[PDB]
Amino acid sequence: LACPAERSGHVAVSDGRHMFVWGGYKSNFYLPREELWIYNMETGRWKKINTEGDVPPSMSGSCAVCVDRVLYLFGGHHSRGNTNKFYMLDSRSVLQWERIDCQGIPPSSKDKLGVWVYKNKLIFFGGYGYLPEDKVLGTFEFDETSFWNSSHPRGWNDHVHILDTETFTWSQPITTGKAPSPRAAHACATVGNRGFVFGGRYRDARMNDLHYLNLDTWEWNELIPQGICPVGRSWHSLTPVSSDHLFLFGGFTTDKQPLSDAWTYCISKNEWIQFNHPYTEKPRLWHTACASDEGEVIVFGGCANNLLVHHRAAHSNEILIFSVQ
Ligand SMILES: COCCOc1cccc2ccc(-c3nc(CC(=O)NCC(=O)O)cs3)cc12
Repeated sequence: LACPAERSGHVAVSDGRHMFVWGGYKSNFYLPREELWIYNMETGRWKKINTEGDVPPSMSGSCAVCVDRVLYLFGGHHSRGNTNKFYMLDSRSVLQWERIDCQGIPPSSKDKLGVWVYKNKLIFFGGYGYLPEDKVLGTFEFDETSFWNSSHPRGWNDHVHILDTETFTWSQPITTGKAPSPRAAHACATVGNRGFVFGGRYRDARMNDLHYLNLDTWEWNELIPQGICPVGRSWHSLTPVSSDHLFLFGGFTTDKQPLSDAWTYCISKNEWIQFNHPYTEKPRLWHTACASDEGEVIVFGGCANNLLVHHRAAHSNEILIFSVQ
């Protein structure tokens, strides 16, 4: 019974039955780049396989999706900085990574972003990284804390970029409405043609605002739920669990509190409902969450305390199972 090492900042994507886990870092360096960990949501068993081909660099903060058991990976932070390279791994059939020579203007090199999937489009939003190579659609805001501790300052963007998998070509939609502020470590979830985004870090706040981009018309909408809302946070997970509900777990507050609360957002009612679960002593940030075909949300990895104090950080290899349906 092999078991993967603890990590935060990894990626995890799922087909509803199997959950693929790649990358991340820990304390006590990056997790090995060639490994792909497969967790069976039914048997609860892990399996490690080695990948070949254009293996991506070891990274934290990468953004990944699974569409029809093809894995796509964008962005991240490796030993020499952020990237905007795009990879594909076909898991349908030893697995081979392919780095894609994309057409069009790619996003700026960045990590800690999110993605929506809608038909042939991968739609990426926000994140943290270098100044863009062009005045492209959207805004970018420097993080002044990066001016004095590195050789290349970095900041937050509110960019929306489309990767069209019919041609592997980058574009940007002309949107209407008020886009969210630039941010990183937000969480994105897709239901129907609505690409939701909750929270994230921007300047001196970790936020609790909720927006959605209509992925057909490209109109931004801010959602203002009535009643109690979850505390503002970054590094939380947000997962669709039905055509009407999003599941929220964990994260990190403005004043640096690890979180163990869970909520469901009822889309039809525009209302948050706090979710009762047995992991109140297991806060997690920079974990991943994947929904199963069996009505559960599978959380893996992440950190139980303030990961910014790297020498004390408590990175986890635990699986937390939330029974949402
Ligand atoms: C040496 O520095 C102190 C130790 O830093 C660190 C140690 C270990 C892991 C780290 C991961 C990320 C970051 C940073 N991310 C940002 C941009 C952002 O939006 N983050 C989300 C948020 O802040 O909620 C600015 S720094 C720092 C880390």
